[PDB]
Amino acid sequence: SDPSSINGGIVVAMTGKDCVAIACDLRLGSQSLGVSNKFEKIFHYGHVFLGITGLATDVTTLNEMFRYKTNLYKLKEERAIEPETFTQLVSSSLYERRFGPYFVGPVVAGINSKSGKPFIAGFDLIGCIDEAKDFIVSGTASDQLFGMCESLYEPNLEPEDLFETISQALLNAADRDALSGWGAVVYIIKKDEVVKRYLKMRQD
Amino acid sequence: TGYDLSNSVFSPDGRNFQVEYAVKAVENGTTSIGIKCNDGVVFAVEKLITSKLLVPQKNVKIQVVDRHIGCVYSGLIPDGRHLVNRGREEAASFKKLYKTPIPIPAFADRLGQYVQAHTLYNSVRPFGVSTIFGGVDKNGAHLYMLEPSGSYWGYKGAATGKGRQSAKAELEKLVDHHPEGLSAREAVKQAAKIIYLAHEDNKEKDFELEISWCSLSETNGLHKFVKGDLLQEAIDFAQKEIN
Amino acid sequence: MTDRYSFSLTTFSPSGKLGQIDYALTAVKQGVTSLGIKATNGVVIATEKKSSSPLAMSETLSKVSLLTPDIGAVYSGMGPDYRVLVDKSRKVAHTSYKRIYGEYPPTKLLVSEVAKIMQEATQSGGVRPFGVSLLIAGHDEFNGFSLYQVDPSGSYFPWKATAIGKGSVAAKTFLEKRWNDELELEDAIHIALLTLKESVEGEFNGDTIELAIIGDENPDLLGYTGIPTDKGPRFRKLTSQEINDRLEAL
Amino acid sequence: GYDRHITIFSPEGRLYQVEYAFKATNQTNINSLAVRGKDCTVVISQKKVPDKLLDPTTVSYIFCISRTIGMVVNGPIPDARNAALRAKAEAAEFRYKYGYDMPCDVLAKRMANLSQIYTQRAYMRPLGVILTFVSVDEELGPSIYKTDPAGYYVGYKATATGPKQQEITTNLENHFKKSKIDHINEESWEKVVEFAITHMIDALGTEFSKNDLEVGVATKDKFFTLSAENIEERLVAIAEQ
Amino acid sequence: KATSTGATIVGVKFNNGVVIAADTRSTQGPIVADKNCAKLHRISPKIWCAGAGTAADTEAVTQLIGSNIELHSLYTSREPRVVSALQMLKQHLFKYQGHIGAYLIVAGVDPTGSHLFSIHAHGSTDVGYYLSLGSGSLAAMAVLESHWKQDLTKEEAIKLASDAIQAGIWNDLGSGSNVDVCVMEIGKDAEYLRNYLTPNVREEKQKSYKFPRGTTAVLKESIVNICD
Amino acid sequence: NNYDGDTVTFSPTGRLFQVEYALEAIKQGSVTVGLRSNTHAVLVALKRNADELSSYQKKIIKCDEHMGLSLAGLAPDARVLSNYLRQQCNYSSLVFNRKLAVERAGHLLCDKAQKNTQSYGGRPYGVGLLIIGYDKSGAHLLEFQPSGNVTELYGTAIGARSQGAKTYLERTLDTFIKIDGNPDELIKAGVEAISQSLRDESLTVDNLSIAIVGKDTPFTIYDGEAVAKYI
Amino acid sequence: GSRRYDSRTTIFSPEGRLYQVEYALESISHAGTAIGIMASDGIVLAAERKVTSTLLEQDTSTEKLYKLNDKIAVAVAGLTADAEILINTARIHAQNYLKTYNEDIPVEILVRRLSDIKQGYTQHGGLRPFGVSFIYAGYDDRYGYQLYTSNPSGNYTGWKAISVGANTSAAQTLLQMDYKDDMKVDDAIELALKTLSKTTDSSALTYDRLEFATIRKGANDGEVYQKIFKPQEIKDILVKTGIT
Amino acid sequence: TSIMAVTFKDGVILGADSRTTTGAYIANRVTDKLTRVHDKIWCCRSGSAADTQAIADIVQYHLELYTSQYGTPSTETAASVFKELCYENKDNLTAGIIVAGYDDKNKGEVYTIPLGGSVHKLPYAIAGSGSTFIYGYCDKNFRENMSKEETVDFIKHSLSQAIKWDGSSGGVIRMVVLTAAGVERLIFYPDEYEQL
Amino acid sequence: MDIILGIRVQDSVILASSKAVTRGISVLKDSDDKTRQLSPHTLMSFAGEAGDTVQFAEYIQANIQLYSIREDYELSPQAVSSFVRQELAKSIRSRRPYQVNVLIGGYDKKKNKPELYQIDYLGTKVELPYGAHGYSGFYTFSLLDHHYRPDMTTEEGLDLLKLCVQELEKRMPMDFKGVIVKIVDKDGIRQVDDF
Ligand SMILES: [Cl-]
Ligand SMILES: [Mg+2]
Ligand SMILES: [Mg+2]
Ligand SMILES: [Mg+2]
Ligand SMILES: [Mg+2]
Repeated sequence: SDPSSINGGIVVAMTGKDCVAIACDLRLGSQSLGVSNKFEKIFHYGHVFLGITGLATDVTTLNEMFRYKTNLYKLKEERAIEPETFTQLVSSSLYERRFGPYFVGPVVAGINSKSGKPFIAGFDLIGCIDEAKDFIVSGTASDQLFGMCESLYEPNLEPEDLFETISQALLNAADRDALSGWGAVVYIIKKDEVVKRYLKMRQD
Repeated sequence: TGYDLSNSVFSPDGRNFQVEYAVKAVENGTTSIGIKCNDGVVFAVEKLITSKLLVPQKNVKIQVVDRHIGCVYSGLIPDGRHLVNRGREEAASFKKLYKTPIPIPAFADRLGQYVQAHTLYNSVRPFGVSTIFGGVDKNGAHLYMLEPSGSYWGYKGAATGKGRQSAKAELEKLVDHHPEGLSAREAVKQAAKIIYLAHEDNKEKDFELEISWCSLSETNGLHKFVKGDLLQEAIDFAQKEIN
Repeated sequence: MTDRYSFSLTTFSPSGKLGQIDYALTAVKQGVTSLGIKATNGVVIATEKKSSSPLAMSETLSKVSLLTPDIGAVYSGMGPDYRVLVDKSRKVAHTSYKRIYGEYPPTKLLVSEVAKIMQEATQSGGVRPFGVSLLIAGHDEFNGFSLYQVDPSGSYFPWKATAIGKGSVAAKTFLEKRWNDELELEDAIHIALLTLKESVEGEFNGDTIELAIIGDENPDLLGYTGIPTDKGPRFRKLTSQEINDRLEAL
Repeated sequence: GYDRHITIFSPEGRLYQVEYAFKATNQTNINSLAVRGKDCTVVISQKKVPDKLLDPTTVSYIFCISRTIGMVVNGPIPDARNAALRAKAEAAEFRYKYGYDMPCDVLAKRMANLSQIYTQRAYMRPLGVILTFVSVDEELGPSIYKTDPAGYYVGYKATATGPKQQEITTNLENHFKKSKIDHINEESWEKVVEFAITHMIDALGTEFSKNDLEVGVATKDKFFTLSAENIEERLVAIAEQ
Repeated sequence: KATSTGATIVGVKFNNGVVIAADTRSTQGPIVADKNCAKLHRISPKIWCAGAGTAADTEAVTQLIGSNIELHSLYTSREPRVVSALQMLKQHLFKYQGHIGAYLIVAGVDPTGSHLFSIHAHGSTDVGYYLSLGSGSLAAMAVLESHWKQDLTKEEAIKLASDAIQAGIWNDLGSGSNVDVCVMEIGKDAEYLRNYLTPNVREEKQKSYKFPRGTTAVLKESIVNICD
Repeated sequence: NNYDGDTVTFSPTGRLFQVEYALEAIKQGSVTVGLRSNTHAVLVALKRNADELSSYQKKIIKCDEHMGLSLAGLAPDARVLSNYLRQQCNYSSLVFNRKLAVERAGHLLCDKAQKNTQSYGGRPYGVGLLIIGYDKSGAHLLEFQPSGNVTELYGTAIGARSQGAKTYLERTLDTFIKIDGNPDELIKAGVEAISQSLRDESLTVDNLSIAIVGKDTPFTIYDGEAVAKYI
Repeated sequence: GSRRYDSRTTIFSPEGRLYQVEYALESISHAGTAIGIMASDGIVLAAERKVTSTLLEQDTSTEKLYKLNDKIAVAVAGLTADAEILINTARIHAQNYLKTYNEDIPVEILVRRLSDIKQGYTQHGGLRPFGVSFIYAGYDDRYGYQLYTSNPSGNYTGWKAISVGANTSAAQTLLQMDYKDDMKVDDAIELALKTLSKTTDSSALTYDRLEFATIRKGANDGEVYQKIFKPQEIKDILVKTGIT
Repeated sequence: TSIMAVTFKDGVILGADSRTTTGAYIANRVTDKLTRVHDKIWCCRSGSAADTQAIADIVQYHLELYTSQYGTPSTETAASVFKELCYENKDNLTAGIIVAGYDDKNKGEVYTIPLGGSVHKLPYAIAGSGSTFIYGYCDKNFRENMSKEETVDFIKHSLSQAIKWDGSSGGVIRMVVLTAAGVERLIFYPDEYEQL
Repeated sequence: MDIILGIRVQDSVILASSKAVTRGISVLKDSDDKTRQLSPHTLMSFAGEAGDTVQFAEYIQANIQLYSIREDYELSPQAVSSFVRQELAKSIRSRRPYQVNVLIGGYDKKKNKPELYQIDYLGTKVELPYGAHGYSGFYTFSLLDHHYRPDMTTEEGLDLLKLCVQELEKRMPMDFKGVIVKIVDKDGIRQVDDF
């Protein structure tokens, strides 16, 4: 009945030293029924990464919408959109549906190509921006993620240390949520290289 | 040239020839007048009897707006009716919102802005009427005259139509000979005379006289038609003066 | 009533000319000279304040206008047409960009929006083209400093330096001899003042010349402190005194 | 030659309908003048009542737009009242939306923008009027802003409009060339009105009675027009020195 | 499920201007989403706006009016007035009959002087020398009612404002973390004092949770293509 | 000449040529006569056929139980205007339980015709109408012109050669106004009136159309052998 | 009323021609020449800027060659402002298609859409047509490399080599003379520049008067790359082909 | 809320408390409920604060535009504009407004516009939640053609009792006096009126 | 409507759909074909609210047939499934949403691969080796999870499908009157007339 917990799933993003990480589980379900273990929730437009939790039809729709918009942006601007700018575009787009919203919990992650500064941001379903320095969480196990991140996180982690931190945050949060899990992906993002890692986890 | 073929076009003079041509239709119409008296206004009009078959006293020309304003016009009669219909809508919406009956200067601008609006576009034709109107409000009596251009002013006496020059001269005598003012009953008599005198420009056919008035003492500030004995008295006074 | 002119008033003649656009350009040609020069660390735009009467206060008439904190505009041609275009340009910078991306548009894209408005007056029903050419100077993070010309047709071109209006042919020749890719902003202002003097008949001073720059960020003009990333507008209109100071070193 | 009938460009880049609207401006054969004091803005205009049947109290080309703003018009009365009604509506709306009184220069700009539209849109004709707005603005002080059929507007130290504007303008120019200040250095508005009337008399070379003039005065927080008797008191003071 | 944060927001008038302050906790239900958000916003250079209620509505409404205020300032060639922002905000909010859950304290300076207003989601406005909003408004107002006086100095008003915010921080569960302050004095630039007080610093953890490298089991690695 | 291209253009002498040309269509139309007494009002209309195989174009239209008209000019325009009258008569009865006064009906027709004379795109109506009725103030006869001018009369005629009938009615005025409580004699006067407008042709049984309304007489149209009595 | 001033932009002549379309084509014949040449391993777009100035900022300037998406580009001949209106509409259509089907829009479908928009202005609305002729260079996985042209009538056709703008008669004859089916991109680059060099109304063909682009599968492996040539890169290819 | 308007010999006086509540919390203890729609036409507001402010702002706009065109409006005209807004939008409004004004021709006039959007011209009017407790007192103590000082005392005593019994009313008693002499604001503090 | 199953094997997609149509109290039909051919190599089965199911399916069919004629080209199964998803995603925020769940079984002639897409009435799309809608998956997925192989033949797919239907017939309370089975492969669409 509650649109934000029909399909399940989680996204988490973290900042490190000259790097950002964004991660998500792979589950899509119809309440108790597991439907897909390959439903990735992180997308990218150039060097800007977007994770989206919530109602899966809206996750797909918004990805298609932001691909649409960032493609036109690039043609007109003659450059790739930056994380700060894209964050405002997501916020604007969500608030235009103020009284008929997309039931989602988006998360932006990326590094500004000119300043080199790591950037993350979160949103409620209606466009309110949470621009945290440390970490952003979203999904049906957000409480669990907040608990994991608050204790595990420390600032200025090196890319390969940040990978371990965010992975353990996701995995152990997901294992305490019925509607999350069934696989996981972690993106480690540096100024001009991005590594994607699929994690081994329990499949119940 | 070609500046006179379309409404709202400025000629090289800065003139709107279509409005000036509308005036020609007004000048072609029958004589109508207005006289501002001590506590009100009197309206009178010449009605040409084209044929014996016209039913006497039936084809009424003067029109009431709300209950306190009278309107009379010369030129294209249908255009005048259209303007009065608008005026009645304006007066109704004013009273609806502000409770009080529309003041005469307020009403004058409502007609004025409407007529002026028909000189702004080539998709409409200017009004082929000059309208003499007025009545009594909280500040007293008011008499106005409104032209095809939308131009209007307040008047002591007003005249339009074919015999306007004759009428104006008569009105000017009354203004000079009565600086203190004219009574409502005097104004009715004088109105009858002036229409009879102005009928010399339309001497071919005989006519019917029609008079109305709004007066604070005589009609309680309401517009009423001059009928029966009072009308006959004015006709007699008029007939006596022309002989 | 209703606007019953739903057909184009600008149309192709047998020779392929769009008459109303050509005539709009003729009106621009009669207009007072305005110019723009791009330097390495800034842009300058300038024009003459041709006062219609000495009783008129020409400071109340702004020929050089701020469009965004980092973009400014000047014109040649019909002043009223320019004024309404500035109003539309300011608004479209918000409605079609800042309210979407949370930042001001880059110069080229604002120019593109203004150009689109001018193009539509060339094709839409019951309207004439705008009788102005615009010179738009601006800065943004990824494109740096830039200068654009926009014509009545809606066509726009980027310039290193140019002039429009009355004495544009002579002024452009003057600019060709002086311009190089190593000019500092003060050098461009100096050249602007030299160029503009040739097309001006009467008085030539800070009260008869309007001049603005796109240069360094002005934190003193921001109006507030506390946010490190906000450093103030790059558009700055030179004062009457600031112009006169540079007219002594002329 | 339909480029002369509607507001489209001629081959010379001209708008003839705008130029002919400027000519309609002088159809009333009335001259107006505006000047600024220290605390006030004064506007005077000729008043001609050529018909004895007219009620002279209703013959006016000065309008009270808002409490603070006054407007004199040079041109035919129908277009004048059209502009007056619109200016009143715009000023009232402004106060409702933005919570403060519409400034004189802002109203002028707004009416100038509306005029500009008539010069670009074919279905609307220009109004054959020149509008001179006056006030004592709470930020800018005494203000004179004038609008014309081209959609042009600008602030003035002083200004004149009508068939004999040039004579009045030069007269005013010569005075401000002497004084070297942007206003009439006078405390009371009464004396600023006296200055205005005196310099119109000098420029036009005609004497005025109380019924030959029309006067509007703007002070802080109100604009008002003078009665015939107020003007008479002014004329007496002028004659007595 | 939209953000509605707990907050303590206050506004205090003084000698030559006005000051506003706020806490820095953003809540999601009982969960603290952001431990250092910025609740003080700009409408114009010298007009600032503290917001509470539905977080998305406060930000959105402050930015929209701020945008229209900038265009209005450019159109009129005048610095924007607080009453303009007030009138535009309340007419917007009233049109939506409270469905835009924005509750604001507006404060600033302009040519007319210094001003302090509050706006409620349904479109009502109030005037005052001292005001408070948010879940910690009662805690803050208790302090304001105890210590406020007429003719406050700049330094006194900052002290009173931050003391009112602190009352909310400690006693209201919706409010916490730091104290932001913005001072708007007449004839001067407005000074935003981000994290003016930081009395809630996280203590050193008893243990480091840095994992040995290789702890997490991995199924697949792959290089992602971000370039064209 | 240069000023007759549309209804929105005055001539230099202040004339509206499109309206005048619409008036000309009435003059080409077949003659119809209207006259009344104090108890009854009568319409008489000479119907026109296309040829000997064709029917005779109907001229008289009923608008209500107490009101109707006859037409001369463009028949489709009469259908539009008579339909409008039917609606207005009907609105008055339904909303106010009130029979529409004939004079008010004339005012409504005037205003409807006027709007077509002051706007671009439209055209004036090309038909003249003679409206008869019996209301709370007795019998009435109206003449409608598509200029908008509506006139209340004792008697009149419109169409080709209508001047002959109009002169006759002007002579007979004092006689026919007194024909009270005698429908047949009032119709006789109308049939004699319309006869003053005939040339070459005479009134036959499918040529003549008569209508009557009065004190205790609903608006009824007589055609065919019902008018043989009056031939 | 208003009818008096109506030019009637959408009427046939007695000969059955559309006046405004014909006159718009006359306008386009004075625009700078644009040339498209299709090869087996890619497409070349070459176009001449109109009598330029030394003060024109060339490296940031674009009047001829525009990107519609990653696979499709256009060369413009006519009113640049009119072209940009249509270009933005085309860019939106491409994205609409991509959102709907999750596949890049086939070249012809985009071309047909833009051409239908042009057609509408010749049949209804009473507005003047767009004074623009496009050369569309594009790639999709159905037909591979494709060249199209459209003009103000809304009519479009496919080509192996084509020119629009000024001196098309001379240009088309030269292309028809030297074009062969087994031609390669590097050969097509040379043909395009040689054709412009001969047909130009200027005294000599230099880098500052040209815009140049290639669509190649010279993108590493099974994909397509668009290359809008920089001023220095146009200068180099002019030296390479032996024109300067 | 406790509001009233009373006509007297020299014109009319409007009175009001200053308490604005959200449930049992006093959101504003120094509210100004006496609002100016024209120079000498004021009103007292009760009901939804958002609604009555919105209505008052619209009326002020209407009377400002009226004045520019037709000169000073009557109090009846102002009441009519209020009524038009309240009646036509009765489904979406909770507003109880007392309109008070001074003309030179009509002198002091009071109109009350209750919830339904009807109008009632009265010698004096009371409204708001606190008014219920003073119907008895006001009816017994009101006289026509009182002096300024008597009317101030009548309003002060009346609103004192309304405040005493009504929890939704309190703070200061504000008053606005409308006469030919001009517009005078008065304020009375708790220590003054509580001992009455 | 009730049970609709799909399974993608090595070289084909197999769709199984129940034959029963029940209007409350009575089973009105026991031979209903809950499927539409969208293009020669694309088949769509459907289940949901009465009336809306067929109305939606035929509306989609008409649109794909229109595209096929306009372009003289068959859209890929992926492209068709995306078009269908958008229509359902559009529909869910309409005045009255289509209450329709679909399976799209297609053979991509370009890639030479079978493809099965599962889309619910919200516009929730997933590409799967096997899928279902409603309660069908609850009974059948444990069997499919166990036996499914990506290299299965069409005959093995049909045998695994029979086991699924047998489990449905055993444990489901409703009598769905058997299933109509259709196969989509490189040669197009055909119906298994004995099942
Ligand atoms: Cl404007
Ligand atoms: Mg789990
Ligand atoms: Mg499980
Ligand atoms: Mg025009
Ligand atoms: Mg109490």
